[PDB]
Amino acid sequence: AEKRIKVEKPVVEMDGDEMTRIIWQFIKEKLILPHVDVQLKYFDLGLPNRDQTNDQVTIDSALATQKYSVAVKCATITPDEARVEEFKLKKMWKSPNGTIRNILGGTVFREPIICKNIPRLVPGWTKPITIGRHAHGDQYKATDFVVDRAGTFKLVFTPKDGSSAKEWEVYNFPAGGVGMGMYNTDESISGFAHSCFQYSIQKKWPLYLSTKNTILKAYDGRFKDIFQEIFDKHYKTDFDKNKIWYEHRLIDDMVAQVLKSSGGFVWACKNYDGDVQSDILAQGFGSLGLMTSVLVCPDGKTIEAEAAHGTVTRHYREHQKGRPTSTNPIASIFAWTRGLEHRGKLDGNQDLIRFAQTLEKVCVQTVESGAMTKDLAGCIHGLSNVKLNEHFLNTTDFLDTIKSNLDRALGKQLEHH
Amino acid sequence: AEKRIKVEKPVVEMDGDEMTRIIWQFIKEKLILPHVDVQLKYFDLGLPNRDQTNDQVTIDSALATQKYSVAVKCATITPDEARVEEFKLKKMWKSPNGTIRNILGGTVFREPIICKNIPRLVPGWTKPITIGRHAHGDQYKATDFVVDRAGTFKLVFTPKDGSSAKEWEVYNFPAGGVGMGMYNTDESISGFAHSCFQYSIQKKWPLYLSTKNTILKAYDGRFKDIFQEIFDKHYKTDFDKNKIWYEHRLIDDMVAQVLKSSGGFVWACKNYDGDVQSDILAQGFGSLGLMTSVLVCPDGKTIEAEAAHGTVTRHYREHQKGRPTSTNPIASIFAWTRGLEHRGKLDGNQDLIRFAQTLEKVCVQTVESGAMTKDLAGCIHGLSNVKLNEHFLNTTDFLDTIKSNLDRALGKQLE
Ligand SMILES: [Mg+2]
Ligand SMILES: [Mg+2]
Repeated sequence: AEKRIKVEKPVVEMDGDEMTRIIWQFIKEKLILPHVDVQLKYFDLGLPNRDQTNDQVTIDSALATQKYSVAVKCATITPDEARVEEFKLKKMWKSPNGTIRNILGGTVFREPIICKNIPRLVPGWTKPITIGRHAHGDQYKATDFVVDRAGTFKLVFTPKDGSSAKEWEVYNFPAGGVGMGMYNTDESISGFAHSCFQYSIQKKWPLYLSTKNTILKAYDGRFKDIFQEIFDKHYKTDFDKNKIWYEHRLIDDMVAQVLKSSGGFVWACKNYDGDVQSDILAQGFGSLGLMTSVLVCPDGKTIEAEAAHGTVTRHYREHQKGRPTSTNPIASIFAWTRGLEHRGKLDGNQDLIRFAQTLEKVCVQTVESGAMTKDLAGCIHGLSNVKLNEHFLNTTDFLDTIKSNLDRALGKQLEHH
Repeated sequence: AEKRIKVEKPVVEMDGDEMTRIIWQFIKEKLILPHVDVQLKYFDLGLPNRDQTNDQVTIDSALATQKYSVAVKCATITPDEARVEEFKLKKMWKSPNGTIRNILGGTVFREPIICKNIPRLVPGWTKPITIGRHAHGDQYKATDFVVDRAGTFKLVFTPKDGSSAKEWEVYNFPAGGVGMGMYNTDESISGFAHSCFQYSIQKKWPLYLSTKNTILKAYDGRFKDIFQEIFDKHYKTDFDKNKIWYEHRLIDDMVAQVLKSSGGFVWACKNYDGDVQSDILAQGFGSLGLMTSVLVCPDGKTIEAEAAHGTVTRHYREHQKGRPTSTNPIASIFAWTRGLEHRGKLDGNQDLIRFAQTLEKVCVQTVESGAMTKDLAGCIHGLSNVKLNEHFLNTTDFLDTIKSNLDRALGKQLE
């Protein structure tokens, strides 16, 4: 290609774990840095460094993302019991996404990456669906415990001004059990709502906020109340103007509608439902690998693009020994592209935005032309009916095909001006 | 059946609301009692009577279910803001299904009804899938509240044996917000697990418990642990004998893995997940109306077979104005059959069991042959390519067709 595109402001990079960390490197080397001059603020969120720093690098990386307004994040391991044994960890550390999302706040938007030849497990979904997952609070900022004896679990609220304290007896445990408490601010639900309406306007689509307000009257009612209050006060005229609507729905009614519908709408979820229902969407549209994830913070400027799927552990065992693999890198690629795309919007850099979009176009077209990794070929032909270099190809070979197609596609650009 | 089938012990009947209430008494009058002599213990759980009794009749029906060990429940209204204006209720009463499940406890087993002519929205699922929803606790017995000003929200556990009281600060509120707290006992999780393992063995299918124990390490971890403890102590040897397995899984891995698979397993969900994921299975397998729902208590004897779908109001307004409707009653019929089928198995009554099966086989065959309601027609032809008395029948007509086919099927049996 020509001279590299000069990016004025920096971009935070959060490095990942095991096999997603290796393809992360090959993406920077072959696709990003050859075409883009960018100042990269590095943070290693790999599990070894998190252990060494005591999960402090996770906090510092989030604070850096607040400062420079853009981050890109590779996939990381949230450690279980076996991982503490393997990595010799001093503590079973909490989810780094949880720590970051709590600090930044806002709304995780998730939508599928549409490859026209990839078959859908849900034939009904002709148009694409976007989830707006609430990034803060609920189960991901909870306080849970085990009860080993008889006792009285209660909630207590002590006002700051000094008026008398309120109390609620949750349960008198007769013997052993478990208990937990969670929360959410009005502020975070407001910023969550603003994000979902504004995205619903920009997309020219309707919005649906699912809750379970019939059971949790005070808690889930506050979601429905704040959404309806903001809709009718700010975006009522704009939805009517654009031939679209906002509605609430019951969560168990909603998941039936979605599976039955043709699609083509925004779907606002609470924190927990966003996690569960977005992995249904992804898999229904074709594959877990084909999905984006962009945490849009309430301030309007800040984002954290990231790899949707988890780390590929079994494929990492092969790369240690020096053997080939076939791991789909497209999620990691799109995390980079959406990071640069938003970097460009913030600075008015038109070349950077068009580069990002061109790379997204290429990744799709490459798969559409029958060049793909094993997991995507398994969607088409069946998982045990595919040969090496015939139906699918290796991970670095697939990246080399994208590298090649990117240069070709960038060749058709500028030459016609 | 010139003489009816006698039933030694009683059955509890919980009457419902609006349109299902109408088709409930249709089923009682012309489908059940003509062929079965069964002493029913009537409890009206309609919303007007629940207001009359301060939701006490709801409790009374549960205590009756404990005594006689079988219940059948029509669909009821969980009232919202709009219902308190309409019915002029004194208080916005809580869910009667919530109140009953809390008192009885156990595992709500939900599985689809397979009609071969109905298409599935998930082509992958060749074989059927049974969810085992946990009946008790979690969000359904939660204390939740709104926060109007700044303050410190904390939890407190005060041991009864006089040991040290523990406290956890949850959050220090700057502005307003919301907070809640919930619980679950170890005994509830045991009976839940046992019920799931016994059903998984009797089906000869593998079991999968799903949790989010990476995040809620203590709470969801307790489920993972108790299931695994009970498996290895009691059931591992019988699972191995029938070529089946138990496995834990992460919830967001499970929902992907289920949709990808071709079914044929038992899926043990927690209380909240079972509510949501059962509607995905139902809708995906064909339609919300083609779903059974049987609460199976920890003791093994007691059950409560309920109507899965809600009491759809759209159609009830047409009925009140004289016009015909097209609601699917098959759910409500299966509530009866599964009640009677269990009533028969408890008492050793082979005739009652055969009858219950015959009616289920009739409901399926009736749809498979061609006769069906509007919503089941819409699954095949689409919702706006359907003709009244061509592609579908009325609610009244459909029930008379089932009554006819039941009588002819029963009339063929005696030979
Ligand atoms: Mg996930
Ligand atoms: Mg439900």
